[PDB]
Amino acid sequence: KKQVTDLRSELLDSRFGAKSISTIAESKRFPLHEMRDDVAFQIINDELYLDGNARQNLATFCQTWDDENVHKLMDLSINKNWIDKEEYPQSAAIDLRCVNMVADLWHAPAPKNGQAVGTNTIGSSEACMLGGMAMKWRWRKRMEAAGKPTDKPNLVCGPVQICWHKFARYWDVELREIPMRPGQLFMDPKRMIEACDENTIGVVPTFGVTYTGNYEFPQPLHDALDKFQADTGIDIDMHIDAASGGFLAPFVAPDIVWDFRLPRVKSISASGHKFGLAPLGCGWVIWRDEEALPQELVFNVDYLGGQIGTFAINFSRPAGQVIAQYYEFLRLGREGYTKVQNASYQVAAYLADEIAKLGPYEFICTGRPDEGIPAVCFKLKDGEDPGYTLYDLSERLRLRGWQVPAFTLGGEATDIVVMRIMCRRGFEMDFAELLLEDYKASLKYLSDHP
Amino acid sequence: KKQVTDLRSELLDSRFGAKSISTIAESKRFPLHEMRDDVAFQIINDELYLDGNARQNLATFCQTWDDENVHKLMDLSINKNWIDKEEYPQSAAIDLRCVNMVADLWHAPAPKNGQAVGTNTIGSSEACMLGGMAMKWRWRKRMEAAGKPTDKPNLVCGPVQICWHKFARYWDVELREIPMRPGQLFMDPKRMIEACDENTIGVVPTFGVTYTGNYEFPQPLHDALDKFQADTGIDIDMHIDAASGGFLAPFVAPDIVWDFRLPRVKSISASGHKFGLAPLGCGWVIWRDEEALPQELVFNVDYLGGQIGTFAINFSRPAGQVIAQYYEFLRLGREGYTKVQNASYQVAAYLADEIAKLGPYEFICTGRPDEGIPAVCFKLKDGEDPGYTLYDLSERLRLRGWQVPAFTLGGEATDIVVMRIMCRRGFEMDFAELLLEDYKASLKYLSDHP
Amino acid sequence: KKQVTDLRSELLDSRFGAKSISTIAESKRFPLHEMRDDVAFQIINDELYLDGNARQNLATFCQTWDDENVHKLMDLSINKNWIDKEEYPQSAAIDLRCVNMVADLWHAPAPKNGQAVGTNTIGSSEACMLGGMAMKWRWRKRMEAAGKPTDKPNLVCGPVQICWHKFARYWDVELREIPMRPGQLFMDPKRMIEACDENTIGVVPTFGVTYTGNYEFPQPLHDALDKFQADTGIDIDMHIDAASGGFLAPFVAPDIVWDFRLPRVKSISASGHKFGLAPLGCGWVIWRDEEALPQELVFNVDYLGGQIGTFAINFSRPAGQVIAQYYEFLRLGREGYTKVQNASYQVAAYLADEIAKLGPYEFICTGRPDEGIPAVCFKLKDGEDPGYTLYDLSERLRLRGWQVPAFTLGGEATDIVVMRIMCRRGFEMDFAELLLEDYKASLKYLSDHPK
Amino acid sequence: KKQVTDLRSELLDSRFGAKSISTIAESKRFPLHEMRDDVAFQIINDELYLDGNARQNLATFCQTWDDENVHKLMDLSINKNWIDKEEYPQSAAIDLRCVNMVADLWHAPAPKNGQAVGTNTIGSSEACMLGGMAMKWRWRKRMEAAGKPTDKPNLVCGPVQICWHKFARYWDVELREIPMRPGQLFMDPKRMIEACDENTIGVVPTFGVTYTGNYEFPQPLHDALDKFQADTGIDIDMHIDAASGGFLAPFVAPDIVWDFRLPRVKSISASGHKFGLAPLGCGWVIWRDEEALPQELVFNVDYLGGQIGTFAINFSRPAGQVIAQYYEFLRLGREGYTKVQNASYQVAAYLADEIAKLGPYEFICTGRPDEGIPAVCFKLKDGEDPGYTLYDLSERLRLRGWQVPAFTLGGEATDIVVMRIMCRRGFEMDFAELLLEDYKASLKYLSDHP
Ligand SMILES: *Cc1c(COP(=O)(O)O)cnc(C)c1O
Ligand SMILES: *Cc1c(COP(=O)(O)O)cnc(C)c1O
Ligand SMILES: *Cc1c(COP(=O)(O)O)cnc(C)c1O
Ligand SMILES: *Cc1c(COP(=O)(O)O)cnc(C)c1O
Ligand SMILES: [Br-]
Ligand SMILES: [Br-]
Ligand SMILES: [Br-]
Ligand SMILES: [Br-]
Ligand SMILES: [Br-]
Ligand SMILES: [Br-]
Ligand SMILES: [Br-]
Ligand SMILES: [Br-]
Ligand SMILES: [Br-]
Ligand SMILES: [Br-]
Ligand SMILES: [Br-]
Ligand SMILES: [Br-]
Ligand SMILES: [Br-]
Ligand SMILES: [Br-]
Ligand SMILES: [Br-]
Ligand SMILES: [Br-]
Repeated sequence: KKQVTDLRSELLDSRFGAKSISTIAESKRFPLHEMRDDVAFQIINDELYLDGNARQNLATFCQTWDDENVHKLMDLSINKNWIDKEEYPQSAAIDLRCVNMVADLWHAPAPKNGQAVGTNTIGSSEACMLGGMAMKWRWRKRMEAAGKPTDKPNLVCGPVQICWHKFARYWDVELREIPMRPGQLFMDPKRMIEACDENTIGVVPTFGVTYTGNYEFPQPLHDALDKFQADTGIDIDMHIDAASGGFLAPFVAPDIVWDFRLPRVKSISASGHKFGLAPLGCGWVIWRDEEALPQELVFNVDYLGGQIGTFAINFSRPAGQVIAQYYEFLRLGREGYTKVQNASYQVAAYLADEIAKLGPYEFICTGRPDEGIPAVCFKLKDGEDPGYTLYDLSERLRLRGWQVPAFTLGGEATDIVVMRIMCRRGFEMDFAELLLEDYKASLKYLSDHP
Repeated sequence: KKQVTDLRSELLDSRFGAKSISTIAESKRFPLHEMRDDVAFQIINDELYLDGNARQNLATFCQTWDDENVHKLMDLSINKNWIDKEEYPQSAAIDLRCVNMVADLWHAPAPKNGQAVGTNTIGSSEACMLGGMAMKWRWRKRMEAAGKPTDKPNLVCGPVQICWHKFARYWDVELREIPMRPGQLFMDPKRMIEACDENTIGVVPTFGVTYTGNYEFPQPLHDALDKFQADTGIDIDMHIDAASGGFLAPFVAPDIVWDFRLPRVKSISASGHKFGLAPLGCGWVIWRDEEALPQELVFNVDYLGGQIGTFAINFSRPAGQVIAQYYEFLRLGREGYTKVQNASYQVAAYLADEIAKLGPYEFICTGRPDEGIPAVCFKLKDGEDPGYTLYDLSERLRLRGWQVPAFTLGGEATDIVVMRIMCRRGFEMDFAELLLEDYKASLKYLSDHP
Repeated sequence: KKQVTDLRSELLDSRFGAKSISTIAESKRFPLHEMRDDVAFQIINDELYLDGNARQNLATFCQTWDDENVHKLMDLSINKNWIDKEEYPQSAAIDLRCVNMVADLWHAPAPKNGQAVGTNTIGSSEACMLGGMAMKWRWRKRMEAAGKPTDKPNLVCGPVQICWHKFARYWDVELREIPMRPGQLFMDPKRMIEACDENTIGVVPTFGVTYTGNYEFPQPLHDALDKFQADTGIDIDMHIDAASGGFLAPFVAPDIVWDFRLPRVKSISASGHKFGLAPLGCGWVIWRDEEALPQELVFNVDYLGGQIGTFAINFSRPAGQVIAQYYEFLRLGREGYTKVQNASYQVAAYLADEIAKLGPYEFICTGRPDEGIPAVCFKLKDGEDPGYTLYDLSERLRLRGWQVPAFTLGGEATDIVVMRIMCRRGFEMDFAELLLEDYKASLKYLSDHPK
Repeated sequence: KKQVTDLRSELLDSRFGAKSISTIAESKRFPLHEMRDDVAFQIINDELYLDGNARQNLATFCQTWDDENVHKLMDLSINKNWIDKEEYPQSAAIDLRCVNMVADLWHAPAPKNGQAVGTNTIGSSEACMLGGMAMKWRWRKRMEAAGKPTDKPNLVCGPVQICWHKFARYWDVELREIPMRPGQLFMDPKRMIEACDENTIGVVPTFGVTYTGNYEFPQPLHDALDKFQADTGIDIDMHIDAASGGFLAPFVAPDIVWDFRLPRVKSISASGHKFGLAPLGCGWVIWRDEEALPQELVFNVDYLGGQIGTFAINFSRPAGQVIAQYYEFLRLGREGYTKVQNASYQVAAYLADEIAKLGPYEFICTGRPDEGIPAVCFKLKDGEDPGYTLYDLSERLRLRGWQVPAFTLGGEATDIVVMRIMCRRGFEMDFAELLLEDYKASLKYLSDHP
């Protein structure tokens, strides 16, 4: 009989009075029975509060805010499968438009074909691996032609992001990473060349180093490679990892030569969901021409009576991000992006200037558009001790919900501890002022409590 | 004067009356100026109508519908980055619960420290490549131990999905694919063994073949491999590609032994956004134990005063799907999933029965839960000419917005043309009846027009 | 133990997991029990996907898009009964303001009572029948005065829309329809006169012919009728069927004299839900003065102390459309409408120009504001053969969701097959370009597959 | 120089601080310029408040409330054109399902080919005119056959609704309306017959008289017509005007024989937007068989290879209501409707009982389901005077927003003043109690102020 009583409650009982919400959520085995949808939702929604406030997350590089239209486009495309080119043809079409534009944006040679050579991706990581395989294949072919061994390929680069380490491991490539050293936290021409040989599949400059936020200018490295060929006959290509810079420089530092204007640059990759203003789940990779992308890596698909080529490690995935990306392009344009990016740099500059007045800080990065991304990276002046450590400050800030990372650099600077503040879209001046206030407040506390 | 008149219009002009919407959308170069967001949105929204109705797309296997709560959870997590374990800790937590849960659904051995060994992925593709590298590495190690060459690895499998071909290409592995042949459109024990040798990294059965919708039972293949070892001493492992079956059999055919109940199965993968009921952008891969996943492939990350391992090709990406998947698990449970899956099978069976009464057909798949996924896959009886070809029929149906594919099988059955109807969640009986009606209607037309 | 088991499911089951959605929808008898509202809704919502995409329906003349405000106004007025003038007084009031504004747009003589004479309708059809009865009654009275028989009334017109045929049938009037003939797909002065007599209740020019999209200019027909009276003493009135043109010309071709500027025009009708930008369910009909509308057809109703006359076939009905129409008027005004209408003509012109370069077509309408509505109408150049009929092409386009009709004209042109593309609000340039693309694509396929 | 200001203002000004809202709305000529959409909306929205509260409108018979789903279905179908059968096929399909269902509800002979004869309409009015022409045509044909004059047709009826008067006028038919008289406010058998002749096209009983809310039982009238034919050989048909009753009796008084169970009833009409629970803009008319509907009144249109007849005065119009009506049918069914209608009757009965205790009243309708619609209709007992008139009361109640009509009956009862309260869906008991309270309060005031 109670089954009826209990059943009436499953019905009328409120949400927090419901019996279904009186136990802890399952975490070990697949649940047995179904439950009130509202309770299940409520439970998960509430658990998520423990993630903290994304808008206050100053560690991430990825977008933490989206405009109303992107939200709608995403919900509208929650089921559009980016991979089924023939089934969702217009989405496929839009994707191609974006490839042209990004390629265009990066000064790629006008596609005489009428359609730039590139592809969308879940993020820069996939993009990089695509670019990676591209290089390994191009290299492999070249060596086989000159009848040389192709079993000891290596990749030369500076302080790259973890995904390159992953590439090297998964595709068995020796990663020759020029280490960071006091005074030079990046790959310089000299040390680069000293690492190149006939087995080098390419060099990967990082146009926007994660750890520091500074650009790794390709120009000088490009020259060095030109000379290197003149001296050894070894022709080395470049792949720019512009996850960050890719959607920054083009708008606020158009004179920095880092893209396809450089001959050795055969491919560029960037994260659309970082400064590209697209929602998480979007990356881009562009090749300078059909000759830069080995046909053996491309798998053709049926697209509108013809055949379009694909090259992606993933398969089925939402098309929402690409659609949104295209939206931001049409809605903002160069003008728009510039204004938005400036806003970020403006804030980064401000914080850098202000924070400098509150302690013995040596700034590694101060949001100068001609030097890198809208970031503020710094460490304690060597030797000097203010009473705290950057780790300490960080913690204090976390008490107000802020996530401002404090970490050690790598290579030959493992004893240098820096703090890095990222100024993404949606971290307006007024909001950043609050950060500053809590920063001053934190110092005061650390002072009164040695 | 003019600029002000123009501007006042840019301000009061209605959406369609405005000047910004009087030109074709940009598709070749990055836009120069910003424009009214409502126009930009409208343009894109409308272009998307050319994608067709996803609910009527009977070709895809991925979810084309999501409940109200998933929509909310997705919008709420539009900016949660699944990769930043330390920054969005609870999302990370929830993900782990999921793995546990999936591993449980597949009989994985009682996990160690309360946490099964697995990872979430963008889709089955990434999952499979993860499982792939796992095998190659396990094999490589083994061979090096016995001091044998590891430069000629091959993978044995039946009619796999394109991602495996991609795996083989990207990771340089010989793909030995047992071809489909009339009467046997899958990998049989005999032909499998004839393809295995000491260089075989593993066998990949496809628990839910795409082309036909039928299961490729691992049991028989497993026995064959047991014997094979007894005769050659060669121990071969399996990796089940359960993109489809993975979230079907467990609920409607629990007695089919295909998972971890089989000793040789070291890893299983499945598409969460297919029959897992998760929105696009979610896949799963589980390993039998810590010994099946080579530590060299794992990159530890900081997480809750300790180190957690991560294995993925991607990096930054939305955590929405994993959060949603967890939701569907708690809200539905075995009971729920069963009910939902049954609904699908019920429809597939209905269509298969009805369609049979309208033409000279030989069914390859008829929505039998004990044979495979909820799909209807048939062909014209060898030697019959009803007046039309399945291609013709597909096109007549598209006239009503339906997408019912007609294609040729591969291997030794390249001259066999089949039609395949997928019955996903959200293709209820009443809705399928309408397909049937249009089906009958199409036949009538094709009849009246020889 | 089973009813509770099954009940708990009714409660907890998923939408599609639910048992209620495991059967086909009822279609023969009134359902017996109630069911989960969400399921019932889901079922219907999904069936509707089979209607196709309205935005891609290039056959219809009626609005296929509405702004956010109209949507709200409609939702807000889902229960306001347009007929209960005394119960929903302000709606009634707003309605009247519209009649005044339409009458003003059409130059109707300025009313001295302050309120023009006209009424709102569900659509042009009802409007036309109201205008029809008006004429029959005016005629009937006139004849009875001159002591003549009133049992053989006829109506003269060109290629009218089906509703007129319906009028003729329902109200027993002989319909003398001047047939379309190659080179002249409309009613010309000469053939018109040859059909008029003392039994003719009136002539109905169609200011925006459906089949071709061209205007049927009243000016010349008006003159002809003036002469006709001078020679026979027979005074014939006109009723313009401006379902389309009514809300087009006034903004993009103000010089075309077709409205009340013409003396014989006693009444005009137009579809508000067509180019009037109102949501489906709105039409208008205006009379030039209180003398053009026979009081015997009017039913006065109590309205705020005084009296107000009601002339309409339908009784109860949504006031939403009227309210929305008024909104569009205030929000857009002449300026607004003009910009919107231009956008349409602009697209129609573009398509017409581009499609012409793809084959041996002879155009019947190129979207010129001075000739007709925003539409592109055409046929295959007489005696030509590119390897396909316009019907085939139509089909090829349906495969992309487009609905572009291909049909045969009537009268003496029954062997001429045309295709007609309608460019309504919400068929922006970028969107139309996609149509063009698919059009080129269709031709290519038809080419590679002669069979 | 001032313009640029007016513009900047028209851009930032709030809705009410804007200049566009400082003038009275245009009401004489078509506006010249466009204006801020928000202002235009606001203006109209606010004017509409002067309409009063529809939920409190107890004079109307039409729905004044709709469930959330109907609202969505209506918004979803704001652009579906009910007339374009070929262009919006499924809506057309749904429509037909309703026709069968209503026919089934009224006991029409089970259709011959799975489809009953009838059509949807904007409201009962159009439905009645369709039924009217039907009769005139049937009659006309009959007479022509027997070679008799067809220029003096008349229609016999009781206290019909205004639309019939309109029918008579527009289609030139003599309306013989048996007048209401004290003690008999409806058409009785005897006076009906005394009005019938060979020129009578039919008799129209009103199954739910507006003025009083009581049913006009067809049974007795039907018998009288049977006899009439036996004595004169004149066969007269009936057309029931069940605008109200049509969707009431079937559920709460199934034993009242008034529909197609009666042989002479060749057509029935009813307002779906009244007690059919459909939103305004929906009516129905059903014919007993293909022989009752003159093919000359039908016009055919191409629909799915075939064709279907369309009898309808209107043309283009929304399909939302029909779609909603179908929804209410499936969601409620007999069970549902019965529960909803009972709720209304229950309220009507309650008010009738309570109001009777407040003054010297004589009731004409007390919400009995076996006598008529859920309404309360009373007058002051003859020659009795409480100190007011039903007009005063009506007015006093209006002061609280209530619209409770007080009017005089017609015919030979023009000196009888009645008050009529309509109890539609959405006038629940608790709500009605408030009316009662204000009713008592009104009486008290009228008492203290002679
Ligand atoms: C952030 C970043 C990546 C990773 O890109 P995702 O979008 O996370 O896939 C790779 N390289 C660099 C230099 C980065 O900053
Ligand atoms: C659909 C499918 C895949 C690809 O799944 P994704 O989610 O797109 O990665 C892989 N394998 C099989 C057997 C499949 O059916
Ligand atoms: C569309 C049209 C009609 C029909 O009027 P509705 O508003 O659709 O009821 C009548 N006449 C003409 C000339 C039309 O174009
Ligand atoms: C309300 C009513 C009508 C009017 O029909 P509408 O649905 O209002 O168009 C006609 N007859 C009767 C008996 C009515 O009650
Ligand atoms: Br609560
Ligand atoms: Br609650
Ligand atoms: Br956001
Ligand atoms: Br340093
Ligand atoms: Br507009
Ligand atoms: Br707008
Ligand atoms: Br959805
Ligand atoms: Br076969
Ligand atoms: Br579900
Ligand atoms: Br649900
Ligand atoms: Br819309
Ligand atoms: Br012609
Ligand atoms: Br304000
Ligand atoms: Br405001
Ligand atoms: Br409501
Ligand atoms: Br009485």
